[PDB]
Order: sequence, then structure tokens, then C-alpha cells
Amino acid sequence: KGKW
Amino acid sequence: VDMYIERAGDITWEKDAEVTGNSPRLDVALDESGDFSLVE
Amino acid sequence: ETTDGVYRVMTRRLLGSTQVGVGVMQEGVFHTMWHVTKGAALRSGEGRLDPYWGDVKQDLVSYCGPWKLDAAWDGLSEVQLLAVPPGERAKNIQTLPGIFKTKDGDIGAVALDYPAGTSGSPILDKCGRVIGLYGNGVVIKNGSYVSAITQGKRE
Repeated sequence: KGKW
Repeated sequence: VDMYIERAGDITWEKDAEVTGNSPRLDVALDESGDFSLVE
Repeated sequence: ETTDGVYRVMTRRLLGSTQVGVGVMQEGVFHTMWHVTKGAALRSGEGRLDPYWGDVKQDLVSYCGPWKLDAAWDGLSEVQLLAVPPGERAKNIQTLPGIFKTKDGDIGAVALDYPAGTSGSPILDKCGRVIGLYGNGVVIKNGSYVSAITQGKRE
């Protein structure tokens, strides 16, 4: 994720 | 891999602390991966 | 298992442990630098802490909830690194930050050099609030180190  | 945490103390400012290090003025770039690099 | 304070982040396989970083427990949330954990889950005693928020560009990650550390360097005053180096007890080092000048603005930066596993140690204002975490920075010409004062956003 770079949870979004 | 077991990655775990263990307490290491309280977070408190220390009065009359040792002061060290300079205050550099640096030109940097930040890439999309979070890498800071000096601008040459 | 989430009592407020500063913590070492350790790894262990079959043999001994290695300290890979440090982080801050505040308001039930654990805060560290992304490069310490690579955004993976953590054990705390018998409990599991799951990643919640993070951002590789900021090099930050929080566990159990959103990022809670809201204090900002005032752009003027001396700060303290509460360094937690591998194998050594926490110590406070006071310094006047320098500045990383970037195209998107200035970031405070501290010219303090510690082992890699000190990553995630908190940087404090005079009220003891955490104004950022130590350990993402640059190596200057002579080989010494300068860390950004890396702070997240409390939404």
C-alpha cells in the first residue's frame, strides 16, 4: 500500500 | 522473521544537555521512494 | 503492550537478535520509519501490531491506528535527539538544526551520526513533544551524516  | 519491539525508556527532554553538531544548509531532492539526495 | 514510550525494533531468526530501529508508542499507536520495518507487522510481547498508515516517500509507518505525532519544529529552537543506539541506553543530544532546502520547502535537519539501527529515534522539542523521527537523510562530502526531522501528518 505504498492500507489506502 | 520475528520482528518485535521492546520498551527502551520514557520520552523526556533533558535539562542542561550536551549540545553538539553544526547546522548545515543543504540543497536536497526527495524522490518518490523517499530517497533524499544532495543536488550536485 | 502499547504503553507510551520509546521502543527498540528488533529482529531474530534462530540465533541472536539485531536492533534494526526504534519507534514511539503514543496514544496506542506505534510510529517508526518505513525503512526499519519495510511496512511489515510487528510483535509486542504476545500481541501483533498491524500496519495502519504509511508513506514510503515520507519514510514513515504507523501501527494500530493513524499517525498521532502532531508537533512541529518551530523553525528556530534547539531540539534534542533521544537516541536509542543498538546496545546502549537512551541518551539525549541537543543540537540546533540545519535545513534541507527542497523545491517544495525547507525541512529541519540534524547533523548527528549514529548507527543504522538508531533509525526511528524521536527528536523532541523543549516540551518533550516528538517533532519528528531520526534516520532518513544524506551523507555529505566528508562522510558525516545529516538526518531530516521527519514528521507525519495527524489527520
